[PDB]
Amino acid sequence: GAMAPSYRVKRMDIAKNDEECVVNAANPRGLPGDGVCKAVYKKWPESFKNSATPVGTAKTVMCGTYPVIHAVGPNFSNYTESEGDRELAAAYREVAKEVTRLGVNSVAIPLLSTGVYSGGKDRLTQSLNHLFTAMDSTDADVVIYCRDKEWEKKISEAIQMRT
Ligand SMILES: [Cl-]
Ligand SMILES: [Cl-]
Ligand SMILES: [Cl-]
Repeated sequence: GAMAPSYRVKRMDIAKNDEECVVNAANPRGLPGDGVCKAVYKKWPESFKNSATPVGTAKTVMCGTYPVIHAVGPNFSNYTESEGDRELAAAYREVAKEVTRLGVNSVAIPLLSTGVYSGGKDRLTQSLNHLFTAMDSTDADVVIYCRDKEWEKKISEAIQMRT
């Protein structure tokens, strides 16, 4: 575990993370995809061998010894708000299990279902609160990666508000 487990947020490409493993905002079919998923495919393409996994689940594949945790959030274009909310919470619970199993001291994580899978809605708070629900009982240092300047400020505020 980390000596004083923390949450942090950085505004940069999660492919450049400084953590012991990465969570991919994966599609169910293990395809290169778009956004975070394409950056992850360019950086760790070896991790997409047999990475396909259903919605609401996480599947880890090693790139050398570097673990890539493929977490499949729901696409809110296809799911009802209710069912999508349940699957988005479940994906993060499976990320917490994998992070624990791997014995890492740190993890780089994007906000699942907030980009192309958002169904055109702002899901920062929804996705971040499910991240916290899952990760709060883990002792890894969590570093959240985002690309938007206003999202960085809002994520930072939410982290600092609970300290
Ligand atoms: Cl960058
Ligand atoms: Cl997304
Ligand atoms: Cl963002």
